[PDB]
Amino acid sequence: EPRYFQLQTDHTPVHLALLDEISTCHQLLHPQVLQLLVKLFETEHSQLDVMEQLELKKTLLDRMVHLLSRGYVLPVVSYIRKCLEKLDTDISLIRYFVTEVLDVIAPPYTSDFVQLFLPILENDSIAGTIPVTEFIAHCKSNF
Amino acid sequence: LLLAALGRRELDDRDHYGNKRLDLAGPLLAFLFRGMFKNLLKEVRIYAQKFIDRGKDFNLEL
Amino acid sequence: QRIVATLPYIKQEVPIIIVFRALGFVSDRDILEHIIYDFEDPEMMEMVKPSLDEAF
Amino acid sequence: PGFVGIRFCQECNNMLYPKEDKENRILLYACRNCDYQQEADNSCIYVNKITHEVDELTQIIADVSQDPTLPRTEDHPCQKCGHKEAVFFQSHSARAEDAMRLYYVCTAPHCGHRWTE
Amino acid sequence: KDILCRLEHTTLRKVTANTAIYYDPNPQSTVVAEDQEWVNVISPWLLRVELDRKHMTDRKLTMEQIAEKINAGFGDDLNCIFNDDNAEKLVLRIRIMNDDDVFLRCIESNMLTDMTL
Amino acid sequence: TCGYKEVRLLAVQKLEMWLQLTRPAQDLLMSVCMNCNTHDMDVISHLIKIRLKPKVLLNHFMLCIRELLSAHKDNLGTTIKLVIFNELSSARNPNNMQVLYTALQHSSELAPKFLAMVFQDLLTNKDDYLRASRALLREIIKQT
Amino acid sequence: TVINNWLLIEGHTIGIGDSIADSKTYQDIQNTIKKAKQDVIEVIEKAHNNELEPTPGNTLRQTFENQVNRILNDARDKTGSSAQKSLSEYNNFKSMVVSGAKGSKINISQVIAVVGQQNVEGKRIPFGFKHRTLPHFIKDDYGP
Amino acid sequence: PAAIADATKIFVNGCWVGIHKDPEQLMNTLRKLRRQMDIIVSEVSMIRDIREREIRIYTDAGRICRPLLIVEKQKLLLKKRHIDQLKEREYNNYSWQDLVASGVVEYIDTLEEETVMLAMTPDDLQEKEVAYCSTYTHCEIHPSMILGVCASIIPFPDHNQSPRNTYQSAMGKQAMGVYITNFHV
Ligand SMILES: [Zn+2]
Ligand SMILES: [Zn+2]
Repeated sequence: EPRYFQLQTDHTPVHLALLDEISTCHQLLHPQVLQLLVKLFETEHSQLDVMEQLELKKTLLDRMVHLLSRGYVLPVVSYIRKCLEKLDTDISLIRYFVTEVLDVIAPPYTSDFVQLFLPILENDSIAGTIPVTEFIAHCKSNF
Repeated sequence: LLLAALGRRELDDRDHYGNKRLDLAGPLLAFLFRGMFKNLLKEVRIYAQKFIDRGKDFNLEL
Repeated sequence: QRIVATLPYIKQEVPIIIVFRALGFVSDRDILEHIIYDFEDPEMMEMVKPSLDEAF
Repeated sequence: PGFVGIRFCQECNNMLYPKEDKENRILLYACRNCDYQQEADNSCIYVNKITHEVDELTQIIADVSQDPTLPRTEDHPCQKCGHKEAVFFQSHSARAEDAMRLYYVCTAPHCGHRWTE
Repeated sequence: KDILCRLEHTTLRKVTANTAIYYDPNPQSTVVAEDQEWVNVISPWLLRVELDRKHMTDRKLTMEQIAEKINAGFGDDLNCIFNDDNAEKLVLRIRIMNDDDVFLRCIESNMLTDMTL
Repeated sequence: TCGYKEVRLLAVQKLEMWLQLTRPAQDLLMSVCMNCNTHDMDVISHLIKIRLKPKVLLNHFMLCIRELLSAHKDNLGTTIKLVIFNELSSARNPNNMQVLYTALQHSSELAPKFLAMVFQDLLTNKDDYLRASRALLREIIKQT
Repeated sequence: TVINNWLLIEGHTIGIGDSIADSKTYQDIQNTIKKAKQDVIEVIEKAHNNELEPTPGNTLRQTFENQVNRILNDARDKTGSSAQKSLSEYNNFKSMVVSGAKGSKINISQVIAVVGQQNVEGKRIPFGFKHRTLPHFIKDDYGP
Repeated sequence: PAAIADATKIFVNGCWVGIHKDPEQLMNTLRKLRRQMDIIVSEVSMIRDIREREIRIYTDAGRICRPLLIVEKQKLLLKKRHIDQLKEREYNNYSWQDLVASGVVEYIDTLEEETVMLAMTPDDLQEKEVAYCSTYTHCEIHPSMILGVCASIIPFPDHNQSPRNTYQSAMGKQAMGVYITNFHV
């Protein structure tokens, strides 16, 4: 519903935490959670400040990172790949997603996750600004 | 002044009606009466100074 | 940040400590006791540094 | 550190100005109109709190507990004396029209304890 | 935001937390007792400024840039030292390389007002 | 801490201003009433009409004023004359109707004759005072 | 000429009945205003307990003012829409507005639902008194 | 000068006349003297700034003031007996001055109105609710008293847009009636 985040004072809304608990308790609802998250991520909120929009996108992306940590990994990284090259999303948001993911994941990694997460970390708009050295070393040595 | 610069006191409001007074008929007529009584005394000095140079007494009614 | 006093029937601005010494208070305890009533506040002492320095 | 005040002369009772001597390697507070000198108990000649995060609890006096225009709470009892009623208000300093932090003063006339939630 | 910080004017007025002048005739035994072996690596008066983390990281500034700007703006007359990036105490100390108190006050006013980081 | 033994009074105003010290005010009033009971009505009749303020708080003092008015003879006659004359001096206090009620409550052929004498004295004075007497009588009738 | 002489037959008025709404709309307006006042109270409580995180680019005062103005503007818009939905085709305020002859939807909303926030120099009513807009409020009252 | 910091500065007509170490009982005594039509006349303004220790007493002319009912302990000092006496205003010679001299109403000017916690109606003086305040010191006699001569002619002025009230206050000075009874001479 429009004019909802405009009336939210806290940094993260409570309903996003309800989504986090939904993702934590059940794994069958993960595509629905990701569908709602990409619906909110693609929504342009012209009634908010640009920094307020940016921190709202960061909050939705934190929910996406939680969904990634709860086993729903590949579609989220696929959506970030879609957002990187064929969408005009903020590169700072992609960098924030990479920073949040690489601060919670540890080796080993599978071939599919590495093949889907390496190109967003080698896009010449992410690697230079953005640890990531350990991850790229492990990916170079193993894959 | 120091408390205003320190910020411990807020700056005074010019439009605050506690900082303002209303000059009614009394004070305005009193200001006029002060000016005109000063004038009346001044020509009393003028008349008495003119009539004292000849050493003669002067009438107050004049 | 010097404190200055604009006086009636004086054309040019006058430092406040000169006015205080002209009232008959040739000291610094007297003038600052008239100005600052609380010696445990050193910030007012910092803001009255330059007036005393200029009135040396 | 902390703010440094005025320390005064003993004879003419003017302010002591700092002075350096080339023999003792210690700071001197010399009044330069009646040449009285004094040993320096603190090396802090001058400080400048430019962020000036001032303690607003020091600037609040306990007399504001009997202001009839200030609101009251029964929900914040005094820590010092246990009195339930306390007035509350925001800071009015020029550095504090960027926050809405409440400051509480106990209503009971004996203590007048002030705190911040 | 990097270009914004490269465009927006920034002096020490907007980046330091508090500045203070002390008397430290022997740098091997400093009056603040803060890493005198760093102070080891000439005037007895020092200018000690202290910065805050938030305004330092908003501009993404580092102490090397500030020290080099001070040196470029003031010649070899000023010696600036800096440490404690990981010690949560953002301190630069400025001395004079060869009455000095008014000169430290003047250059402190110039640093806080009339030179651009 | 003494009763009468003077010409004027100083502790009456102090006990009136300090009343809201309320316990010593009752003792001071009782001592003053006991001292003026023997009566000496030249200056102890107009200065005894201290300005009151509390009604609910000083209901006990108002009740004790009835016993203070039980001194009778000159101490009641001069007090009633002063209370009657106080209406001509803009008696803007509770002593114009409640204090006269104590005399009215003790009207055992005392307040009626004194009121008739005061009305005769007011009528024997200068004119334009019948309206004031009628207003006083109406206020005394309505208040009691 | 043709339209005026047809208006002689049809007629056009405005009155009290064009300014009223039904009871359900009045309940909706009162519910929206109560919800907005509760929301402003909650934002005031959050800023008072220092639980209100400031938006980037402004301090706590500006972000509190932005939140309060957002809530009050949302209330004004919702109450205006609720008042506009209650208008019948026979309503003469609506008749003049949707013809474009006189008035606006804001005027209908102000007449029927709520007048809204009064502003001086783009901000709310200033603390002309000492931290009060009027002597009828408590100090540091930031409510609607 | 060491005693200035703890005491309250006292200004009479803007002239600092000394200090007092007990400002609350002093202000209570000054108010009690003003309410009783004593040596302090009713138009004297007595303002106590509490946050910074000052008591300002104003006596000079030009101060604009208005009467307000006095509220003590969430109760009006005005009782039914005052209204009953004012009903027969032409009979017992009870007047507005007797209402002032009873300590019921008092004149509060703008500077004293800073320190006044004021109730719009006696319906604000109800302890059953949270009541938003319990330290009310004064009450409005009627809230419509804020209007002037021309604005008091406007019927239902709270149902109009304010510029229209201003225009009516302008044009009521242009209306025709009988401007004075002795217009024939
Ligand atoms: Zn000396
Ligand atoms: Zn307490």
